[PDB]
This record gives sequence, C-alpha cells and structure tokens, in this order.
Amino acid sequence: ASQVRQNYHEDCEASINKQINMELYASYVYLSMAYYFERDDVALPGFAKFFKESSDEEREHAQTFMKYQNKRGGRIVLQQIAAPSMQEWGTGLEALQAALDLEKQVNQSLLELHSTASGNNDPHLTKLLEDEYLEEQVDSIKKIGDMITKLKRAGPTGLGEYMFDKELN
Amino acid sequence: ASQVRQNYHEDCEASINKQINMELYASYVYLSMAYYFERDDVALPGFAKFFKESSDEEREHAQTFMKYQNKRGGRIVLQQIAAPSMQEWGTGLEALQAALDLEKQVNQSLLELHSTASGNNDPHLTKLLEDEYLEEQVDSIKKIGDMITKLKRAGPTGLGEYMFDKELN
Amino acid sequence: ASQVRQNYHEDCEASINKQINMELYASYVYLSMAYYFERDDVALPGFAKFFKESSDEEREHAQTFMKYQNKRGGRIVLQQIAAPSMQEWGTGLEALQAALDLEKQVNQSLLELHSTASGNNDPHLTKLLEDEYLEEQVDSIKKIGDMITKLKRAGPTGLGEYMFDKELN
Amino acid sequence: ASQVRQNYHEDCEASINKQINMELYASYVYLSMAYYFERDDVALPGFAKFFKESSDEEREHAQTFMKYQNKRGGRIVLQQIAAPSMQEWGTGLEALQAALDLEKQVNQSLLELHSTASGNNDPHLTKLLEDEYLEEQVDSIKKIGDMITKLKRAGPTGLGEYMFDKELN
Repeated sequence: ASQVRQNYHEDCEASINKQINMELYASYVYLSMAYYFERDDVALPGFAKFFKESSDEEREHAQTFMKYQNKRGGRIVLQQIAAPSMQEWGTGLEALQAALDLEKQVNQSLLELHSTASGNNDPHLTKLLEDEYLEEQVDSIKKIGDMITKLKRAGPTGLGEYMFDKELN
Repeated sequence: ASQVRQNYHEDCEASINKQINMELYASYVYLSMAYYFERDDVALPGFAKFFKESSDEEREHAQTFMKYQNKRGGRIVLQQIAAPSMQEWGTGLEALQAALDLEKQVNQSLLELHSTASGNNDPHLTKLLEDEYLEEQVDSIKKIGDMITKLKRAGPTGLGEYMFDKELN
Repeated sequence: ASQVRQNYHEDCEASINKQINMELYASYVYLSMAYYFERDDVALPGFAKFFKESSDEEREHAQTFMKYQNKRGGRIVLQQIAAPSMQEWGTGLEALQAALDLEKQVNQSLLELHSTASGNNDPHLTKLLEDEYLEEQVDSIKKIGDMITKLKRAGPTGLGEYMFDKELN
Repeated sequence: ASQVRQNYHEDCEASINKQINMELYASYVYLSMAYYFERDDVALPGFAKFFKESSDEEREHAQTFMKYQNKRGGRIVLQQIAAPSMQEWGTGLEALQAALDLEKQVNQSLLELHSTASGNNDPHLTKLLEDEYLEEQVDSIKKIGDMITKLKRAGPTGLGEYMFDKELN
C-alpha cells in the first residue's frame, strides 16, 4: 500500500470515490439550472446566479474529497458524470424543489459515508465529514427551504417570482 | 479615385451609405421612444433612459460607418432621415416589441452587408462588421428579449410595469 | 422558435452542444491529471498546478459556449461527461504528450465547427470561434509543445523532471 | 479529586501523560536530526531547518497536552525523555524515512488514545484529538511522503540531494 496509508479501510476509500462522483454530478445539475435561467424566455438572473454559485460550491466539495483521497493514500478513480435528469427545469419554484431534493440525497449519502467511517473506527474521516460536509449540507438545506417558503409567499409565479428573483441577485 | 482607395468595391461603398442612413433612422426611433416615455401621462423614466442610451449608441454606430467610409476612400452621401413609424408607442411592452423588431431588421441589413463584403473579397470590411456591429447587435437582441420576458412575468401592465421600469433606471 | 433567433442554423446549434460536452470532457481529463500529480508517490506539484489551471480554463470555455447558445436562441443539451479512459498518467512527459493530443483533438473539433459555421454563412459564429477559441487553442498547443521540448532537455525523468516541475510552480 | 474534574476517566488521564512523553521524545529526535544536518561534514541547511521547525511543533504539541490535562483537572506526570534512537542519521533520505516511521508511530498512539477516550464516552477528549492532533498528523505524514518521493526523483544522493535541500530552505 501507500507509504502514507494508515487506518484507512478499503470500504471508506471506495465510498469516497463514489462521493466524488456524486459531488461532480450535483455540480453539473446546478450548472444546467444556472444557464437554464439565462434563456431569453426564462430570464431570471437571480436564480441563475444562485445556481451558478451552488455549481462552483459542489465542484469544490468534489475537489476536497479528491485531495482527501490523496492525503490518506487512497486511489482516486473517477467515473463518468451522468447528464442531469432534466434539461428544462420549469418555474423557479420547481427548480428550488428539485434542488432541495438533490441536497437531501447528497446529505443522505454523506450520512451513510459517516456510518461507514464510524463502523471502521476512522476518526479522521468522521471529522472531515462533520466539519467540511455535514455542516454545510444542513445550512444549504435550511437556506433552500427558506427560499421555497418566501417564493410561495411572494408568488410563486408572475410578479412575485420577478421580485423574489431580485433578492438573489 | 481617392489616393487611399484599395480593394474597396463600389457596391460596398453604396451599401455603407445605406447602412449609415439606417443607423440614423434607428437613432431617431429611439429618440422618439425616449421622450414618449417622459410624457406626463406615461411617466416611465427607466424606459426613457434605456431608449435614450440606445439612441446615442445607434448614432455612434452611424458615425463609425461614416468614419469607415472616409478611411477606405469612399464618399459619404447622406440621405433624408425618415420620421419614426409612430409618434406614440403604447405600453412599455409594445415599445420593447417594436424595438426588438427594429434590432432584427438592422441585424438583417448588417448580415446582407457582410455577404456583399464577402462576395467582393473585402476582409477589412467583414472584420469591421463582425467586431463592431454583428456582435453588439446579437447582444442587443438578447438583452431586449430578456426584458420582454421579465416584463411579461412582472406585468406587462400596472404594478408590474411600474416595478420593471425601476430596474431600468 | 426563440424570439431572438436569427440566421442560426440547426446544425450549428447541434455542433455547439457537442463542443460543450467536449470542453467539459477536456476539463475532466485535466482534473484527473491535476490530482494524479498530488499523489504521495508522484509528488509533482508544478505539474498539478499547471493541469489544475488547464481544467478551470476548459470549464470556462464550456460556459462561454453555453452562454453563446443562449445568446443565439439555441437550446443547451447537456450529456454525460465520460471519465478519462486511462487515469494512470505515468511520468510528467507522458501526461504532457496526452495533453498535447487532447488539445489537438479539441482544435480539430473547433475547426470542424468553424467549417460548419462558414458553410452556413454565420459570420457571428465564425468570429466567436476565431476570437475566443482558435487563438487560445494554438497558444495552448504551442505552450505544451515548448514544455515537452524543455522537459526532454532537462530529463525527462529523475533530476530534470524534478527541476522542470519547479519551473511550473 | 480536582474541583473542576468531570467525566474524566483515570485511563484517559494516564494516556494523556504517556502521549505528553511521546511528544517530548519526538521533539528530541527532531532536535537531534536538525543539528546533525549542520555538521561540517553533512551541511544540509534546508534539512536542518525542516527538522528544527518539526522539533518546535512537537514541543508545542506536548504543551497543548499538558494544558489539556490541567483543564480537565488531571495531574501532569512527567517522566524521563529517552535518548534518540540514533546519534547519526545517515543520508537525508534515511532521516526522512525514520521521520515518516516516527510520525506513523505517533499517529498510531493518537488513534489508540482516541479509542480509549471513545470507549469511556469522553467527547471533549475525542474532539481535542480530532481537531488538534489527528488532522495535523495526517498532514505531516502526507508532507513527508511527498518529500521522500521528491528526493528519490531528484537523487536521492549527490546533486539531487543538494538541489532538494534548497527547496526546504
């Protein structure tokens, strides 16, 4: 094994490679949403900027996991990034709802990784997950939940969507 | 011919003169719209400021073509500038729709000028049109399309028009 | 069609969507290389830094094409991003040789898109390819070529590779 | 017992005192290495500076453990600091290999400390170990692994060792 590998279980190594792929997939979905909201027949620059930032954020999640893999002496094995399930995302509300669903799927996968890590007694990996991932996941789920509630209060369509979009820009 | 004239076909020279006139016409249309939106019974200062800037820009386009005619050794021949098709432009949406129609007619004329230039093997003129005109035209058509979409979302009339107009100011 | 679409052929729209996928694929290849060279048994941080910049660059090219698609009124279709077929890149020299091959494949695709745009008399699209893509692609190929020659002179393995890597930091 | 003591098991108290000693010992080993590389017949100032800073870091680790013991109301028990296992450390590569082995032994002891704290349900102590020790230990082992790989590429003896020394200085 690697000259640095210590207390690093193969199941944790494999699960991190899967998490890297999932993070990159979530980044690709948000990129799709970002440019969907800059279509001339959609034109929601606030939503676009929100998802463009989420897209950068999830790519840096993936990169932190790749760096982690190397830190522990595992092997990065990259897999194909699936195309987003949609190419057209609907109203701003439906995009937020699909985003909230994606964030909770990511959160679930992250909690399964934490359970794998505790089960193999890897305090370094559980710490990583708690400080670098689980905390941000709960914040973004709270933020997206808040946004859905406000957008339903404002609209969710027509003038209320137009105004709510402004608070994101 | 001029001491400077070289590889400058007569059809290209005449097309530039026609384009100058079309540019000045478009500037006159936007000047009409600009002050229409400052009527006391219209009172949309954001629309007025948007069209005022468009009027200055299209006059800058006409001057660049006049400067180009002289650079190449052609003769500027100015023609009468037609009065705008309208004196009253209706709602802000109707003004935007007529503007998008005008921008696409200018774009069509510019692509016809580019085809004339290509057919006469004038790389200096095709570069001019690509870098100084075709690019801004596409950006301008995209901007106006976005604004139509946002105004339909917000209004198009009543409070939503009042709020969208603020976005322009 | 789109309220903004004008002189935008269906084949150019489709070829732009394929180009987007190729840029994203090229970005993924360079991401693979960047973290390959941070493995504890490779430890080439200059190479890693060079390929990480290349990866960000390719992703910005993909986004410029997506923005372009929206400007013209076409529709972005995103497909799966294949993983690199071979992720054990070997020495730094072998990675540069693979990068040069990939850059030339991208260039050849970019030139076929230009021929499609020219065959369809789309001067706005050829201008985009010439100014935003073909110039940067030739400069990139020339740089990697230079790097290959310099590394073959320094090494290409052992102390010369170690010294050449510091020139990239 | 101390007025501040609470949920602090005597087995964790005793292990903290052992870890203090190991930290002081590792600090002593790096001090030996540092001044070994300043012998007139060795003269590797970069290596010397790297181990000096390493010696200062391990001493600080020992003091944070002593500060932690008092925080919890445990009692610091200091013992002899054993002589370093060697007086002469061979080549720069042999010094790094010995340092990598020592860091993995220290990491092993820290992980056993964590399992003792976990088995006694002391979350305050598992947090200390995760945030203050386990994280920097994995980073230090990765750092040293990279360095061994870099020095094997450069040298590991002769001009390559001389050149690698400069990157540490």
